[PDB]
Amino acid sequence: NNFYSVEIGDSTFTVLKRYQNLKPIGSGAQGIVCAAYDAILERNVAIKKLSRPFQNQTHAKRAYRELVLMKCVNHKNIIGLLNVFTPQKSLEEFQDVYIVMELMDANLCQVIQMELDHERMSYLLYQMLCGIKHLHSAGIIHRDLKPSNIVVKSDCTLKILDFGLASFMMTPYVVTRYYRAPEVILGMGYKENVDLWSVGCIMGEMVCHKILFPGRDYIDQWNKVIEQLGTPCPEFMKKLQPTVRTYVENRPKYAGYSFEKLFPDVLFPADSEHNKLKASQARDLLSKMLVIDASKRISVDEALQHPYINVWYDPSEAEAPPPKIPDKQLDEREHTIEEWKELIYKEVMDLE
Ligand SMILES: CC(C)c1cc2c(-c3ccc(S(=O)(=O)NC4CCS(=O)(=O)CC4)cc3)ccnc2[nH]1
Repeated sequence: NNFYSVEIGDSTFTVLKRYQNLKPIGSGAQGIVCAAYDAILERNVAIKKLSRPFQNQTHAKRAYRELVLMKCVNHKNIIGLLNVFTPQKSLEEFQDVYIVMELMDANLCQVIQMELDHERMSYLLYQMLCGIKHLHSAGIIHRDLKPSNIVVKSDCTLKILDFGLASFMMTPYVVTRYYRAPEVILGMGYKENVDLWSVGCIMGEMVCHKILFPGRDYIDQWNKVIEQLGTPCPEFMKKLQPTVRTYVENRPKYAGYSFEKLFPDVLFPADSEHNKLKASQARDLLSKMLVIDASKRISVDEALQHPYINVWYDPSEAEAPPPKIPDKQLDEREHTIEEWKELIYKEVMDLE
């Protein structure tokens, strides 16, 4: 037989014999991930087990979307597919999906605990911006970027792990909402620069080493935002639904703090003239990302062209050919369990 089984915690991993020495590196509501050695490729890989992905609509849609996008996206700043398999030998018996991926060294939560020089900080931000733009070019807006779903290597290279939001679910896993934009928090429309809000929260956290807006729920989340940045102007208020508008206008009013006070020189390398100029430019970029009103917030391309970032600019990275997404209905599906099962199985086996 071409497979063997190993127990990983309370889970059983049944994998191809080419993959050896499995070790757990991560977990989530969607599945469980092990590092492993690929004896054929002669390199380390990551293996994600998806257990019965067709069990409900939220898991099924996410799994199907993940499979399709990994098969059609190929960019250095998005985690790359190496293999997919199932150990079950028929549609009738089909249960689990295994996705094999590039293995990276660490997540951004680990990097946030470190003091970063301007070269490394700006290069990480550049790469995030290239990954995001590439997704936007294919009509994919992430909306859920956070430190835990961004990974790095010791050479400062960076990859985004996931493709973002689509959703009730029975799960012990708690949802992190600290990086979500005001327009997502308040149920407004959104465009591409929704993702720039999240990059600003991440950047701010890299500088300060603390979560900017650590809200317990969406109501607390909003409070934390206005405390730091100030109550938005009347022009923004007028874009909200009446029921939301009454709520937002009724909160206590806050003046907010200047970006000089939010992010002072002591948080940046600021010894040499070189570092002093860079600190000033870093603060300017923050001031253009952490903007409540999306109509006044910076675009992804404006961010790529910013003085802090543009030293890295390369069109083969920042202007790559868009992904060819085959499924025109990739974000608007409703199916039965047996239908999702067959759709996913066909994708894993590569059938139509
Ligand atoms: C942490 C670091 C060592 C690392 C994680 C990782 C993954 C990885 C990919 C997906 C998952 S997951 O399917 O469990 N998704 C999680 C990510 C963390 S989260 O808080 O966003 C919940 C979903 C876990 C690890 C893939 C490749 N290299 C890696 N290096």
